[PDB]
Amino acid sequence: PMTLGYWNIRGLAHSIRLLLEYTDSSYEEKKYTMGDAPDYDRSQWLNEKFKLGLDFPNLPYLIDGTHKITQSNAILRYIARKHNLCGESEKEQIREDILENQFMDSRMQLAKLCYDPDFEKLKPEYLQALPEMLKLYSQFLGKQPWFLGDKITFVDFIAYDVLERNQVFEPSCLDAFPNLKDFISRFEGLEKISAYMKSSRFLPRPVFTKMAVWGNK
Amino acid sequence: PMTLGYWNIRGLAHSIRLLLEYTDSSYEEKKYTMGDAPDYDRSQWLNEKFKLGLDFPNLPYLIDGTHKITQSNAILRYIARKHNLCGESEKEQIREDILENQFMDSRMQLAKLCYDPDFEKLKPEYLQALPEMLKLYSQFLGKQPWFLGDKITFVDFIAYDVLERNQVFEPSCLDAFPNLKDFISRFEGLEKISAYMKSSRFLPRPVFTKMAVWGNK
Ligand SMILES: N[C@@H](CCC(=O)N[C@@H](CSSC[C@H](NC(=O)CC[C@H](N)C(=O)O)C(=O)NCC(=O)O)C(=O)NCC(=O)O)C(=O)O
Ligand SMILES: N[C@@H](CCC(=O)N[C@@H](CSSC[C@H](NC(=O)CC[C@H](N)C(=O)O)C(=O)NCC(=O)O)C(=O)NCC(=O)O)C(=O)O
Repeated sequence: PMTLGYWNIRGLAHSIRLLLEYTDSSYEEKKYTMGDAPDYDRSQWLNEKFKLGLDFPNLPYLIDGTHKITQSNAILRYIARKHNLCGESEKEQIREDILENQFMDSRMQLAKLCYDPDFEKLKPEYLQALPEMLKLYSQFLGKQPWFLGDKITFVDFIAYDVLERNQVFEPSCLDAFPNLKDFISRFEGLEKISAYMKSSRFLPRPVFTKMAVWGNK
Repeated sequence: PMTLGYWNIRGLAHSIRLLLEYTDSSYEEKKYTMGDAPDYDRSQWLNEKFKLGLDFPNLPYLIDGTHKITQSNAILRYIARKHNLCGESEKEQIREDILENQFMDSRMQLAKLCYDPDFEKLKPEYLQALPEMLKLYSQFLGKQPWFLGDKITFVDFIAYDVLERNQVFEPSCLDAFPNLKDFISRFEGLEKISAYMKSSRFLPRPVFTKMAVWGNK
């Protein structure tokens, strides 16, 4: 009944699919397929972009009855509130807002690099900064199981996605940060997550679109 | 007592300053000055970036007692919650999330264009896509005085900033969308807003940093 639309890519829908599975949401998925170079045909999307009742037609989108949602973060927040997977105290909401935005910034830095035709020249640059970036997240998590404390929340589904895809970009990057390694194990070990990661539905790759220099397959 | 730190620029702090003034917040500003070309010295910032108690050192930042916050959206949400300027119903929260994100996307599109050395070559396309963007926000707002309905909320502060800077980018852009024009006048006519816009604290220019090809002054 619920419908998640997005490319046949991990990208921005990863955290979402994971949240939908963790919350036991009843949903199905509409996967749009982009053609290959040099056109990268998007007609499969464009042909019904403005025919879905979306206020701001975009990918990913979530259609839950009367609620038609765009913007990944908004889609996550919607499902999160629906299952009380949100920060409660003021301190938890602050950390929740800071993280939601920080991780998106980090997500975009990697995407920017990977889509750039000068990926090879720019990559060293990114690798140099990775330890510093990871360290801030590591310090923030500290001895806590989840980014907001004792309860798992939606930022954890985001945290997971960007931290893990960095692990696949540079496998050794998390070695110096035990807690982030444990975060990833802790998350993948969750009952509903583990089961889903074994199913056919699980789509960890490709990370990006066919337009990427890295992660395109 | 409350401290807002940012560049001596409009940029991301515009909506924040406007929201602090509207809520009658007791605050002072820490303005960092960037040097000019070709090095664009940022030492004024770098010299204390890691000495402020910030978890993820960044600009803008808000220091409110024990609360040290980064990420413009998070600072806005923080102030908004403190004065009940948030969406209440589920429908309003969804619209609030979608807009916060949609406006940020539009904000970055303009920034990307304005900092790119190929500004003149790229401007034309941006101008060609601007009506479509504006139209979506127009339709969404409809006959409502504010973006979420009857009550003014923080996304309106975001909305104002990005729609307005576009008006300064392309004066006639809002002409075909009366409701957006009225929204700007409506917001600028707000008692606390109007008074602040007449004071010395008002900083509508420069839109961007010295590094921009447009709005650098
Ligand atoms: N803010 C929105 C972004 C939505 C968006 O941009 N959607 C794209 C697909 S994301 S797929 C493309 C995206 N690309 C990038 O992040 C790189 C873009 C940069 N500007 C560059 O080209 O260098 C990506 O890979 N993202 C995944 C990730 O980083 O996790 C789309 O096709 N939208 C409908 C339309 O445009 O018609 C959200 O969070 O939902
Ligand atoms: N997501 C963060 C962004 C914070 C940020 O990037 N801050 C900058 C200043 S923004 S000032 C720079 C930003 N530049 C851009 O948006 C253009 C970026 C492009 N990639 C390019 O450089 O060509 C801008 O003008 N933004 C304003 C707007 O669009 O309204 C900084 O100096 N941070 C501390 C540090 O980096 O050490 C937030 O919302 O707070």
